[PDB]
Amino acid sequence: YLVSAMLLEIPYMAAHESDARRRMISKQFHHQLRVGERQPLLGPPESMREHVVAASKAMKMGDWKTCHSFIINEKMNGKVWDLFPEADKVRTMLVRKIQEESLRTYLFTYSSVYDSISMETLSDMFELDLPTVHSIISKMIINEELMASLDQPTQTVVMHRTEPTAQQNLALQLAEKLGSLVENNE
Amino acid sequence: YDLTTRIAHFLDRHLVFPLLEFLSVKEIYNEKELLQGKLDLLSDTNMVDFAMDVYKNLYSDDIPHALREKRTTVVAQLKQLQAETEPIVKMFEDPETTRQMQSTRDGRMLFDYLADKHGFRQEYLDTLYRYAKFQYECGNYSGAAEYLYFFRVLVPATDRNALSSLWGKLASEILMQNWDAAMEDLTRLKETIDNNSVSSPLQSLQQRTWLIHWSLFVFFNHPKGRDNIIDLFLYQPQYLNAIQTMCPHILRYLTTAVITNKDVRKRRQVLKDLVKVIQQESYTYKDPITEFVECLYVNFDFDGAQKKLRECESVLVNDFFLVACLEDFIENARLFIFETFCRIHQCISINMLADKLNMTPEEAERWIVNLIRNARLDAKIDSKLGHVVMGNNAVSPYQQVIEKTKSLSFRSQMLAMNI
Amino acid sequence: QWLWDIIDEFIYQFQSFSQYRCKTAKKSEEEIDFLRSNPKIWNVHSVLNVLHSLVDKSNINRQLEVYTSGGDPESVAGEYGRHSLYKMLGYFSLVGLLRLHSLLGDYYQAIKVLENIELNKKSMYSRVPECQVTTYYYVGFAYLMMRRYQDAIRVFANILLYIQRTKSMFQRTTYKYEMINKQNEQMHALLAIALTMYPMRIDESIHLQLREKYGDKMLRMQKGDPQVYEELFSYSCPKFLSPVVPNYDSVHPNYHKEPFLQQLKVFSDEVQQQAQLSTIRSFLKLYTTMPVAKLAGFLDLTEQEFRIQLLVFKHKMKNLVWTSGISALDGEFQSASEVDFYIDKDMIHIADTKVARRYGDFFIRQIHKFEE
Repeated sequence: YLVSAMLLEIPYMAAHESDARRRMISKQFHHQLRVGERQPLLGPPESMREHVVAASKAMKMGDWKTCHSFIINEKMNGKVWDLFPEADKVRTMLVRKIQEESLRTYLFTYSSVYDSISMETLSDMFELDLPTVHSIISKMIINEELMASLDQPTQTVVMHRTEPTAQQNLALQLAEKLGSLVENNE
Repeated sequence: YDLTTRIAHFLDRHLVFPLLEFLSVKEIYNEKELLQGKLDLLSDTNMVDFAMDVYKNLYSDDIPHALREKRTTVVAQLKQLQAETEPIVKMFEDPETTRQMQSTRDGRMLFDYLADKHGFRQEYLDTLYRYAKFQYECGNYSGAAEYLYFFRVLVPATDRNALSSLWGKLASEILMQNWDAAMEDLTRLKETIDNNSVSSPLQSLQQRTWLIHWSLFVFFNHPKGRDNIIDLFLYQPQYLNAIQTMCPHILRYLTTAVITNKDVRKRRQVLKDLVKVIQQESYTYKDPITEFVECLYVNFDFDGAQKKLRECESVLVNDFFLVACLEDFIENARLFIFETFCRIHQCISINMLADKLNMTPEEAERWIVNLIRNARLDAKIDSKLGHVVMGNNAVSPYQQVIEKTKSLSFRSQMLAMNI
Repeated sequence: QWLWDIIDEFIYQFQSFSQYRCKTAKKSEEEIDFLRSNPKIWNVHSVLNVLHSLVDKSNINRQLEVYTSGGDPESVAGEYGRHSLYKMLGYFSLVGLLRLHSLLGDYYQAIKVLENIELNKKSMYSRVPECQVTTYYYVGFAYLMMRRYQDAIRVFANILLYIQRTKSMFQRTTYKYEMINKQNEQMHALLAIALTMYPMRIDESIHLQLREKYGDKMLRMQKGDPQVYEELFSYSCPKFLSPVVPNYDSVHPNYHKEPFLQQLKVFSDEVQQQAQLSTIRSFLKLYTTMPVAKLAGFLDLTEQEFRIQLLVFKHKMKNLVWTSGISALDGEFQSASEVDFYIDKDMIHIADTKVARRYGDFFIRQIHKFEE
């Protein structure tokens, strides 16, 4: 959920040739291919209904359903560290939900705020000034920076330009195939 | 690793000639003390690299430095005690044992040129044994060792004497501060390190720290001598599994050669599997200063990077060794944090940059100019205001695939039109 | 032996076939009509005019490599063997144009190239792509020596990509295709460095693999590395006045070296000034209307110390590639910044690719109806 529903919600908008073929989709095709769901009861849906909001980031909504009724059902009690594994989890919920609007909701976002982003989700400014810096180099995102002002101008334009590149998801898988045709021929 | 199996039963149980100590409690720059103290453990009888450990600070305890190395340097050891008025009169051993040798060594140095001018393999084999004995006894007498391991090098007991006398000779030449005859012996270490030996982990870690010792005290173009000091022994960063690896200035000379003398396109080799994972990360815990050089630097940090990299450089200059790999490494810690930034970003007010980097906006103008002519910082300059824009983003990348579809198929189905 | 006796036999056969084509290609239209009618294959009698011509071009200078001073072969070739085929009535096929190409082969070997205006004027025959390749090959060298590289760069890209649609299929070249391909490569690589960053003419002919190789060379040459110019001259110096190949590299005879010196001494003095101009103009026009401060800042890069900075910059500005001016009142260096655009490299390919569909159904629908 933190190495798949985050690492791979970047290339899932029409760039499929990095899909790791052993993940939650073991079970994510199951507890989604059901005609009825509500407030989850099992482990996996109670490990999903905060994941589904970890797509609509909601730092509030996702942190509030790994600590709902698990401290009886072995999350907090059992992991023999009384409260701290949540202080770990909460942090990897707080932080891994600032790395989301960055990767998902950036379309009309040109001028954005990175002081108020610290006020929204309550992580340390340096522990947000690090990953907001990481967001550019580590994930090669189309967004510019002058971080004496603590800002990230985007100038992304890819939206109906990645559609003709979503034609190159397959226009490559035409002319990437002619590379493989005459390997067999001779 | 493979040999970490054999390490599992040793775990730092080496046996070289120098045994015990390095000049105890100093005050400040506290990481430098043990990182050279542990080289002195496996290196050899250093000798003004001791008085380099002196000048650092003040206390007194220069006493047991080389006074327990007597067979060579007899007077300078008996000197150093009365240099500080220390009555340890029990030093009257070498006036006997050195005087005892004369009549023997006299016969041997007149069997020397019955072996040289003749060119006799067996009259030489005689003189060989007798001097091979003397060389391990005291071959400093490194002028005599330079005479010895220049001709037929081989020793009668072809292993341990050609090990220790040649190893002690490499060291001894350095203790007199001779380099070119230390550099032929350098290649005669390149011999025994790769031959190799019985080659147990006690000899593996020995011989890996061994060839990195002369790389510590830089004399030659060790900028070039880096590729030689790195590409040996399943080329690890530290050379050893032995997580207590203490020749760990490796990264300063790897980064010297490839950033300062080469350039780091080409950072792939220097950083990725040479820095992050285990051995260098064990050293990233050890050392306070040259932690930050790859801790903020892997975090891809922008200005607070250049802050800690500047405070790094200000005591990088305190690389108080036979140094010769300094301002290259200093100005190129500034150079690479510059080029990592100048790869990607939007723009900068170079008045701010200059304030952040501790120069003036005039230098900042001339400095972006000299990087545009370098063609590494790929952008054009605004004249005065100091807003040299950095605006590279791809547009319509179909050109590759467009002509690519007919770069192969359009001229490879013309293959079919000749039948 | 095994070389000179065969050379003499070949030369005699070429002078014989030069006389045969000199006689019956002015008044007579009887042997021509016989050759159109009876032998159905149009190949062989058009092949002869290139097959013999290329080995004659070879054998002429091969003999001249010995007979350097007071040369027979070039006078026997040009005046008697080539001009006799050139100045005549045009054979109404691919012979008339190939006779002009056979003369232009030696007219280029000799560095006396000025009749490029006449050779193309009197070539009013249908420019069949087979002859068009050799046209833009030979005429290209005239534009290269015309020191107008912005116009000359366009010519060599046509012959180097070979999208001209030459399909023979009867060994017409002949036996030397990779030599002409490498020669066009080296001439294109020469034209690339002389103008960069103006072209933006080096994507089509040779694509991104050798483009990046010659691109790294091109950057080194402009930044001041003379090794690239040395390589560029060394690989091209034979390619100017090589027949096809010399006779035999020997030590005893001093004759064979004298033409090789004539080849070296000519095309060095021309390209050395071009290599200097490449470094003079190397630096990109970053800024237009420069003030006195970083005018002197860019005078440093042009040439400093000290004496003669201003006059040297003036000399470097007067090279037909630096349009600028000095405003002495305001102290304002008002310079040009000539840049171009890319995207329309996808304009002649859309038609090529429509004919690439036709190409896809040329051979295969030939097979189809040879298969039914």
